[PDB]
Amino acid sequence: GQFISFMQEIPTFLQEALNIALVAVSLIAIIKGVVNLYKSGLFQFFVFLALAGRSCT
Amino acid sequence: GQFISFMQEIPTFLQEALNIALVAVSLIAIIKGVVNLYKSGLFQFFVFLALAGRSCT
Amino acid sequence: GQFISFMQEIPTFLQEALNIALVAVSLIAIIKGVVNLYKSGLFQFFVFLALAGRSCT
Amino acid sequence: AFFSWSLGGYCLEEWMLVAAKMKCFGNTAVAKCNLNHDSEFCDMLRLFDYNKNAIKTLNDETKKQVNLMGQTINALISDNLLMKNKIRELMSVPYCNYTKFWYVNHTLSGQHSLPRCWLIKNNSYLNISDFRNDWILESDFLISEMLSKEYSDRQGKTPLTLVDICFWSTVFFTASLFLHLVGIPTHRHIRGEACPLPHRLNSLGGCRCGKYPNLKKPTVWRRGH
Amino acid sequence: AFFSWSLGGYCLEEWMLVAAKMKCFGNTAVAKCNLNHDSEFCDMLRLFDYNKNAIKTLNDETKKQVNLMGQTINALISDNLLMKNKIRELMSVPYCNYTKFWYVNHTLSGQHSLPRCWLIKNNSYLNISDFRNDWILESDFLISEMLSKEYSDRQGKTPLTLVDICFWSTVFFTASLFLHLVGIPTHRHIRGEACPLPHRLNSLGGCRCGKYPNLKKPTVWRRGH
Amino acid sequence: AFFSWSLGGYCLEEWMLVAAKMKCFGNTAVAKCNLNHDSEFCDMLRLFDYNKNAIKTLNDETKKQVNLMGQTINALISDNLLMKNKIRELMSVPYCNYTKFWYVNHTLSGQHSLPRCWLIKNNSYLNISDFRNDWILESDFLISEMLSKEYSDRQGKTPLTLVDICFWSTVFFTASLFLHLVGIPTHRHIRGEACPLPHRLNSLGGCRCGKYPNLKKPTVWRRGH
Amino acid sequence: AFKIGLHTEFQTVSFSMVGLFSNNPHDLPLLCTLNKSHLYIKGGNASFKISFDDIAVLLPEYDVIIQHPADMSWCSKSDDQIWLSQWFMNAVGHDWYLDPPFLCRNRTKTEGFIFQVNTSKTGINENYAKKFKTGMHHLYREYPDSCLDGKLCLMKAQPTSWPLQCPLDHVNTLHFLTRGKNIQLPR
Amino acid sequence: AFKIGLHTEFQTVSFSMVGLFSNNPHDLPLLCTLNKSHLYIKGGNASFKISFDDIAVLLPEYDVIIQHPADMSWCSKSDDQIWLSQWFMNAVGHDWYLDPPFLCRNRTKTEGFIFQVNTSKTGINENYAKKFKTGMHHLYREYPDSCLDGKLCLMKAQPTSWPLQCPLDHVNTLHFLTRGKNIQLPR
Amino acid sequence: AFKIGLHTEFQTVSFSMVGLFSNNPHDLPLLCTLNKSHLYIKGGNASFKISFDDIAVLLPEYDVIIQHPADMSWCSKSDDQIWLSQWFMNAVGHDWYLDPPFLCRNRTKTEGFIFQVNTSKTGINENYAKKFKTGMHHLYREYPDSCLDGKLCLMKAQPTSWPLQCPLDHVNTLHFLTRGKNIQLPR
Ligand SMILES: *[C@@H]1O[C@H](CO)[C@@H](O[C@@H]2O[C@H](CO)[C@@H](O[C@@H]3O[C@H](CO)[C@@H](O)[C@H](O)[C@@H]3O)[C@H](O)[C@H]2NC(C)=O)[C@H](O)[C@H]1NC(C)=O
Ligand SMILES: *[C@@H]1O[C@H](CO)[C@@H](O[C@@H]2O[C@H](CO)[C@@H](O[C@@H]3O[C@H](CO)[C@@H](O)[C@H](O)[C@@H]3O)[C@H](O)[C@H]2NC(C)=O)[C@H](O)[C@H]1NC(C)=O
Ligand SMILES: *[C@@H]1O[C@H](CO)[C@@H](O[C@@H]2O[C@H](CO)[C@@H](O[C@@H]3O[C@H](CO)[C@@H](O)[C@H](O)[C@@H]3O)[C@H](O)[C@H]2NC(C)=O)[C@H](O)[C@H]1NC(C)=O
Ligand SMILES: *[C@@H]1O[C@H](CO)[C@@H](O[C@@H]2O[C@H](CO)[C@@H](O[C@@H]3O[C@H](CO)[C@@H](O)[C@H](O)[C@@H]3O)[C@H](O)[C@H]2NC(C)=O)[C@H](O)[C@H]1NC(C)=O
Ligand SMILES: *[C@@H]1O[C@H](CO)[C@@H](O[C@@H]2O[C@H](CO)[C@@H](O[C@@H]3O[C@H](CO)[C@@H](O)[C@H](O)[C@@H]3O)[C@H](O)[C@H]2NC(C)=O)[C@H](O)[C@H]1NC(C)=O
Ligand SMILES: *[C@@H]1O[C@H](CO)[C@@H](O[C@@H]2O[C@H](CO)[C@@H](O[C@@H]3O[C@H](CO)[C@@H](O)[C@H](O)[C@@H]3O)[C@H](O)[C@H]2NC(C)=O)[C@H](O)[C@H]1NC(C)=O
Ligand SMILES: *C(=O)CCCCCCCCCCCCC
Ligand SMILES: *C(=O)CCCCCCCCCCCCC
Ligand SMILES: *C(=O)CCCCCCCCCCCCC
Ligand SMILES: *[C@@H]1O[C@H](CO)[C@@H](O)[C@H](O)[C@H]1NC(C)=O
Ligand SMILES: *[C@@H]1O[C@H](CO)[C@@H](O)[C@H](O)[C@H]1NC(C)=O
Ligand SMILES: *[C@@H]1O[C@H](CO)[C@@H](O)[C@H](O)[C@H]1NC(C)=O
Ligand SMILES: *[C@@H]1O[C@H](CO)[C@@H](O)[C@H](O)[C@H]1NC(C)=O
Ligand SMILES: *[C@@H]1O[C@H](CO)[C@@H](O)[C@H](O)[C@H]1NC(C)=O
Ligand SMILES: *[C@@H]1O[C@H](CO)[C@@H](O)[C@H](O)[C@H]1NC(C)=O
Ligand SMILES: *[C@@H]1O[C@H](CO)[C@@H](O)[C@H](O)[C@H]1NC(C)=O
Ligand SMILES: *[C@@H]1O[C@H](CO)[C@@H](O)[C@H](O)[C@H]1NC(C)=O
Ligand SMILES: *[C@@H]1O[C@H](CO)[C@@H](O)[C@H](O)[C@H]1NC(C)=O
Ligand SMILES: *[C@@H]1O[C@H](CO)[C@@H](O)[C@H](O)[C@H]1NC(C)=O
Ligand SMILES: *[C@@H]1O[C@H](CO)[C@@H](O)[C@H](O)[C@H]1NC(C)=O
Ligand SMILES: *[C@@H]1O[C@H](CO)[C@@H](O)[C@H](O)[C@H]1NC(C)=O
Ligand SMILES: *[C@@H]1O[C@H](CO)[C@@H](O)[C@H](O)[C@H]1NC(C)=O
Ligand SMILES: *[C@@H]1O[C@H](CO)[C@@H](O)[C@H](O)[C@H]1NC(C)=O
Ligand SMILES: *[C@@H]1O[C@H](CO)[C@@H](O)[C@H](O)[C@H]1NC(C)=O
Repeated sequence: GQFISFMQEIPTFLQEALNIALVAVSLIAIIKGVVNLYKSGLFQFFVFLALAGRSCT
Repeated sequence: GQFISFMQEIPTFLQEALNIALVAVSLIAIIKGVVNLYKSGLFQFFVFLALAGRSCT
Repeated sequence: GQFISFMQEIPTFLQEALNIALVAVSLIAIIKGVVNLYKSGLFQFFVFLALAGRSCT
Repeated sequence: AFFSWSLGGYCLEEWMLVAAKMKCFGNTAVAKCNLNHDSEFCDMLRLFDYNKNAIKTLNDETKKQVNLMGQTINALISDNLLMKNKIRELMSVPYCNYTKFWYVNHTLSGQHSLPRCWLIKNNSYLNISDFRNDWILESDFLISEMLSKEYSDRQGKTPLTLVDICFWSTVFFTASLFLHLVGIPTHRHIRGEACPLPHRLNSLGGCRCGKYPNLKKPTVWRRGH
Repeated sequence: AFFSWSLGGYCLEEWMLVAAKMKCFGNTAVAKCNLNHDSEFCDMLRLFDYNKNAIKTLNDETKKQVNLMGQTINALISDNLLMKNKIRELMSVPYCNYTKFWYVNHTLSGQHSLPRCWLIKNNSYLNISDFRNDWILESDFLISEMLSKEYSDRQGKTPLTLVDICFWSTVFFTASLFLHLVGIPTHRHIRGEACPLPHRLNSLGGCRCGKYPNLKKPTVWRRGH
Repeated sequence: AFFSWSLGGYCLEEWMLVAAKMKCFGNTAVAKCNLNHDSEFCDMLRLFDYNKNAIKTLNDETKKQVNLMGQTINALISDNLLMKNKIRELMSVPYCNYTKFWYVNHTLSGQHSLPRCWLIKNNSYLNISDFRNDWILESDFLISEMLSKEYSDRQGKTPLTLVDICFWSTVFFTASLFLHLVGIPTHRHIRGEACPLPHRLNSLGGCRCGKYPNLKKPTVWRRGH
Repeated sequence: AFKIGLHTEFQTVSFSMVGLFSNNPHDLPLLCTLNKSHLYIKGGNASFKISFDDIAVLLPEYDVIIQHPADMSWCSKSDDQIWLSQWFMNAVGHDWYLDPPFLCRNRTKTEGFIFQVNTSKTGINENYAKKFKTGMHHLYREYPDSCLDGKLCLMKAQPTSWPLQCPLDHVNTLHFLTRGKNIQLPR
Repeated sequence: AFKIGLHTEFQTVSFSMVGLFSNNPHDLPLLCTLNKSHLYIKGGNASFKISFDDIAVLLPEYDVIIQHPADMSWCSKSDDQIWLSQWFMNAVGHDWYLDPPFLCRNRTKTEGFIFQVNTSKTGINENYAKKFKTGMHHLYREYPDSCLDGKLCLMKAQPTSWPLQCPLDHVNTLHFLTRGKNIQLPR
Repeated sequence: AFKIGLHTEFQTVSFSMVGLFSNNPHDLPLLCTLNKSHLYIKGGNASFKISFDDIAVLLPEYDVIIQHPADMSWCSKSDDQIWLSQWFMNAVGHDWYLDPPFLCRNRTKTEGFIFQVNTSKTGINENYAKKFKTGMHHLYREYPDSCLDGKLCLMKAQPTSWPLQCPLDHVNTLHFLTRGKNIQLPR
């Protein structure tokens, strides 16, 4: 439950430049990772498997 | 010789989820790195240099 | 000013293999990053914007 | 036995506290004076522990009619601290008389500081305007102590060798990533011609199978076809 | 009050030092004996603090004509340490008499070690050739202490959870990087034919729109067109 | 001199141990009571050190016929601890009499805990069924102490600034890796036409060299040719 | 008890002296101050009241001049009272064979128990006045001194009942037990 | 010595008392218990045996009633024995000029050395019996008490040879040296 | 003060004793050694010089044989000198009613103040010579002993003015204040 404690204590920990830097880096990395996964096409393969045999569009 | 001590004490350290997670990540990274090196072709260049002048197959 | 202190105390800290390994890794990473940025072409886009409307060469 | 605890912990009941209730202190907080000889709170705590164990022994009915000596009391209370307090009193500077203690509390996780002695002067209690400079320092030290305690708690479980191996594996993975990203030329192509593979040309522009004559034709390293 | 400092710090003036000047010690260095009962330097420091506070009380003119007792002095000096030193003297081994102290200094940041006692023997001072084995150890310990102090100073500010989240985000980013780098086949191509998209072929080689008949033609997974 | 060691170490010979042999303790283990005044083992160790140095001084033949006082012995043994033990005995609770000590041993690296006192009761020795709850705690603390000691040993050598620089260099390298992986469009292509390079078109669809007229033709950003 | 900073609170703890002083199985000495002249000491079954004023009640030409602790046995009928008297005098720091004596009444009278000490602040006795002074300064944790540089300052001690209002001080008990040795407290 | 957990072993260490007690260049006091009545003390060259029983061997109307330590000089012919006797009596915690005396034999007899203490458990002496009791309770680390509430409990001390079987206790030596002061041990 | 290693320097600190010894508001005892025979003690307003040699100046058949501290009052005219004498004798560790006495001059003479102790190194007194010896060994931090196994070693103490050259030792002051108790230092 350390995540819950951190979400409770965000205002106190936000006062440090290192803290905001690290959290910004993590958020940017997570969203870029989502972008790269999308640009991969593994999800496209899963959709293709889930679509095979339903419609030819 | 810390590596030897770790290889001796694997059974005690295996009882932690963080430990198994880290070792699994390291092993996966090492084998994927081998795969990527193979897919590079630097080894192919070394083989080409070691083959130049022997046979034209 | 920890950077200045480190640049002052380089000769004492150079005596450790881990230290030279880490600094070599960092320098190699920085120069390779410069190389990769060059090979990207974002700087090429900036040059293109700074050149648009001056000459058609 | 007595107060030599080697580590939800120590609690005190009604006949000890003036509020006539029961309060419990965390084991981490209590352990901070298992070796300290300069804390008024823990001397009084040892006195109360001796009282409780005397009660227990009377209940056990040992019946050893042993008269108490002053030496036992002198071996529980830091006489140096008492002399220091009396010296302070004679010099007209603030001191305390083992009655009231205060601490900074951390409500989120129940962590608290070790109580200090609320100093007196001229038969009065030092108040907020003079005691201000201590609560802020105590609270900052409390937060720092909590963070360091959690860091050490996770520290004492994971081998450093595993961390180092993981880091080096990561750097190797990244180097291989870039190395695959750029790619390396594999063979030679004659300038203006197509791919001569599988016939691998030499530095002279020809092949040893006879298909490509040694005409000193220009050759350029290429990766793809 | 007296020497129980809970943390540019303590300074001593002319009438304390033989050099007739003023020297200041860092708070980190001074705090190292707020609980130590085995350091000759800090016993003498407590004596000098008592002298200074007596001066201050006389200036305040409390006029309490209280005769001094030997008990107050015995409650400031570690009598155990004095007895140990006298035992050493009777046994003809080196000892010190609270006059001269030495320390290793760090000029770059002003950090210094806690002074030790320059031991004597036969009414002389132990010299460099016998005292060598201590300065090197003291200096190494000083550098190690400085590095550890800085590490703990940054340690007590940043939550470990944030570090762990950053590390896991980085490893996820790298895995996604490679995963995009290689790329995965998306659809099927009949061997020898062009791209049948958007008509998505089945495993049988045909399409359910009727454009591609079910002729059991060979199919290979491909990513690009 | 005497027992104030500032850090394969201290060893004891036949006439000290009941087993009539010689045992050596690690310096890290021994150093744990250079300031502790609450350990029966180290008081007896100081007594034995005084005996050994008396032997050495007699061998030196100082011939100082100085009669021993009880004060010297009282300045070596923690009289507070002795009074506590006697209080325990009078109260019919377990205690120890400085004869038998036990410790948890780590065979792989030779690391051991500091010996404790095997408590007695009713002229007998407390046995395994009552002493169980301590060995497990001692062993866990031993392993944690070893891990923390190694972590601090590597901690006190490497500057944190270097670690931070390495981490930031790694994150920059990864960002550049992705940034090269995707790639950015470089110039403009007229919809349906070929690559107009090196003639760099404007936003209007033409070129300022006159080759491409300003016909407001559609333009799309492209990277490759 | 006011909230301090954020997520951190301020709370104090105070201990009760009645339980400690009424729960310890062995008896303990009690020292008390009432108003500014009524000083009280209690040990075992002897409860003495001490006052300082300018009245002479014993004279060397009429009663016992106590010079040695052996001679103390002629002042009381109870061993507990004699033990408490010697206890207090040695706690104060009186040297029997080096300082001027004090006066006591002999047991063969139906009057009671009274003992008087001269602590005047003039003449030779001035010096003694210092010593004794400091003594009391190290026991009661305070000293409501009730005699100035006037001609006489005579201290009288007399046994009375224990008032049921005295503050239950304990620093005085600690100092009492700390100073003197070879003392066993009964039940 | 059983293996505990994994890779960790259990081992104990025990020290030998004979080397310490026979190696220290200065002499040290010895206190011993034998069976349940033979208590032994030894210091310098004086070896005393102490027993508790119901036999009267000295009477106040026949021998010396020791009241002051100066009067102690008439009981022995050796300074070491006198020093040890005073040492033990002050370690036990006897107040010479405040408690009932004890009896000793005068040197001008060819009998020997004997001294007797009354520690009966009745009458007035009951109280004294407490004090002395606690004394011995703080030295021998144990107390095989050998006299109940019976009419008399007389303690006798007499010098005998040192038996070569006594356990070499040392907690008693520590307490002996701790309690009394201004004591120099010879060689 | 030589540079050690790199970036680290060697520096020492030494404290001045004159300020401490001349600044403390209360008076403190002083002990000094001059040449190898002139031992000096000073307390309050009494400044005594101690020497050891082979001259007899007092005889038991001519002056006072001090046996008890009460009898000490016949040797001086000043309370400070008597207090310092008793202070020193109890610091050395002399048992008044157990060891051979020492000799002093009675006040009713216009000569002065002198007191003599026998610490010869032969006969019975040999043993006493040990005790006293150790005493001085624990106060002066040194001992320039000035009497060998010769027939007599008599110590004489006489009050003189304080020389203005004595080293301002303080370990001796610490040991002096540590050993004895119930001592109040005046201003
Ligand atoms: C020294 O410790 C004593 C206890 O030994 C403390 O005494 C306490 O003094 C305070 C002063 O305000 C008392 O508070 C008030 O007292 C009365 C009676 O209860 C009443 O006005 C209020 O209800 C309130 O409680 C407190 O009761 C009293 N406690 C005891 C047990 O005597 C004292 O605080 C310490 N010394 C000084 C100078 O503060
Ligand atoms: C014990 O502490 C005393 C102080 O109580 C120290 O005394 C010091 O001894 C040194 C010895 O060299 C003296 O240094 C020299 O002394 C004279 C007079 O000043 C002169 O030749 C030089 O100018 C130089 O200072 C020093 O002055 C002296 N200080 C005092 C205050 O007496 C002593 O060092 C310690 N004991 C031993 C055995 O070293
Ligand atoms: C207090 O410390 C003493 C030493 O001063 C310890 O005495 C030891 O007691 C044990 C009890 O079992 C003895 O073990 C056995 O004793 C005899 C004689 O050796 C024999 O049956 C066995 O060979 C075995 O050793 C041990 O010898 C004895 N040691 C000494 C030096 O007396 C004692 O353990 C401690 N007190 C208690 C109550 O345990
Ligand atoms: C308790 O101690 C006080 C201390 O002052 C005694 O009072 C003092 O008694 C002496 C007796 O000799 C008085 O001395 C005489 O005073 C006058 C001159 O002042 C004159 O009559 C004589 O020449 C002689 O010096 C002294 O004055 C007096 N102090 C005061 C301030 O009056 C008191 O007697 C003692 N009480 C008992 C019962 O011992
Ligand atoms: C050693 O101490 C004991 C303590 O009991 C002495 O025994 C007690 O001696 C007294 C002498 O007065 C006895 O008192 C008398 O007892 C009866 C009535 O009980 C009667 O004869 C008298 O009225 C008087 O009260 C007392 O009873 C006796 N205790 C016992 C339990 O019999 C003993 O004499 C002391 N020994 C020496 C040598 O001093
Ligand atoms: C100070 O103490 C010394 C300690 O030696 C005293 O000197 C000793 O005095 C005694 C007196 O009885 C001498 O004993 C006699 O000696 C000879 C044989 O040696 C003979 O005359 C007698 O048979 C008797 O034993 C003893 O010899 C002498 N010591 C020396 C070394 O000569 C000294 O008298 C004491 N001074 C004072 C003032 O008490
Ligand atoms: C109490 O035990 C709560 C523990 C919280 C663990 C934090 C998990 C963080 C997961 C981040 C994954 C990165 C994004 C895919
Ligand atoms: C004792 O000194 C042994 C030290 C062991 C060092 C560990 C080396 C780990 C190497 C991992 C490299 C990553 C894979 C290429
Ligand atoms: C004193 O405060 C100096 C602090 C120095 C900070 C170090 C900054 C290092 C920057 C490295 C960036 C990586 C290369 C783009
Ligand atoms: C701190 O405050 C909390 C608030 O809920 C309380 O429950 C807790 O007991 C306090 N901690 C103490 C008194 O140690
Ligand atoms: C103490 O308080 C009282 C009132 O209770 C006041 O008269 C006096 O001046 C104060 N003294 C000091 C020293 O503060
Ligand atoms: C302390 O000072 C504050 C200032 O706000 C005041 O409110 C408070 O009453 C004072 N305390 C006492 C006990 O006078
Ligand atoms: C260490 O040396 C420096 C050199 O500049 C000096 O300024 C500093 O005061 C010294 N530190 C001390 C004495 O603590
Ligand atoms: C001490 O030094 C002196 C000279 O000052 C010398 O004669 C003597 O031998 C030395 N003694 C020792 C024990 O070193
Ligand atoms: C200590 O030894 C060194 C060796 O170089 C010497 O120079 C120095 O003078 C010696 N010190 C003394 C005080 O003799
Ligand atoms: C721990 O056990 C090992 C086993 O080989 C032994 O060699 C070592 O001495 C022991 N450690 C001690 C006694 O400190
Ligand atoms: C002690 O052990 C004995 C047997 O040696 C037994 O009779 C007795 O009851 C025991 N006493 C206690 C208090 O355990
Ligand atoms: C302690 O208890 C265990 C239980 O297994 C038993 O084997 C052992 O003998 C007991 N020890 C003694 C000394 O009785
Ligand atoms: C002492 O004060 C109490 C409490 O107010 C009172 O009852 C008593 O009469 C006072 N004593 C005197 C002598 O005034
Ligand atoms: C009065 O006291 C003296 C001194 O102790 C004493 O000797 C005397 O007997 C007492 N008076 C009577 C009448 O007993
Ligand atoms: C005391 O016990 C020992 C050892 O068994 C024995 O020799 C001796 O006779 C016993 N003493 C008595 C009086 O029974
Ligand atoms: C018997 O002892 C007394 C008391 O000390 C003593 O005076 C007397 O001289 C001794 N008897 C003989 C015959 O000497
Ligand atoms: C003691 O030494 C001092 C200093 O040199 C000198 O003045 C004095 O005369 C010496 N005393 C004797 C008796 O020689
Ligand atoms: C000499 O001293 C004695 C012993 O104290 C004393 O009684 C006597 O009075 C003194 N001499 C004179 C003449 O006073």
